[PDB]
Amino acid sequence: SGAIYVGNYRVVNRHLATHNDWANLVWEDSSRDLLVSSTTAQGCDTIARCDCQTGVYYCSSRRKHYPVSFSKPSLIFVEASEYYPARYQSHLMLAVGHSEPGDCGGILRCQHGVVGIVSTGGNGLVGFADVRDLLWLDEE
Ligand SMILES: [Zn+2]
Repeated sequence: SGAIYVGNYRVVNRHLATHNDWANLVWEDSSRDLLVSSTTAQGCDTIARCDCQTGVYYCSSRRKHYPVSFSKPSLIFVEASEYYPARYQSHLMLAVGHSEPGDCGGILRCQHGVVGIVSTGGNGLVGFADVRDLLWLDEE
């Protein structure tokens, strides 16, 4: 589990979104496994605005933050998981590392802020849903 809290936005994995998230929906995209809902309270996370390919992610299933290199956001074929069939997922970045279903929502961060959240895992790879192209999170 996990979210990003920026301004009056909450960013979560679409497959973990709550009723309150859908009841306060701003934007959602199945292909990216992302959903954004509106918040009453201001959040304090900063979204990275950059093309970094190195950062650190949180892996809840190891209680550890791991430094990783990660690929550029792309359309990646993902094997079936407990929460999606095998499919193409867009705006996804891969690293070599551990990721189980419960790790979804863990933050990937670089020097500029939050890059994205864990979304995929298996075959010794971790996949992160990028948020750096969602420039509207910074405003309004
Ligand atoms: Zn960066």
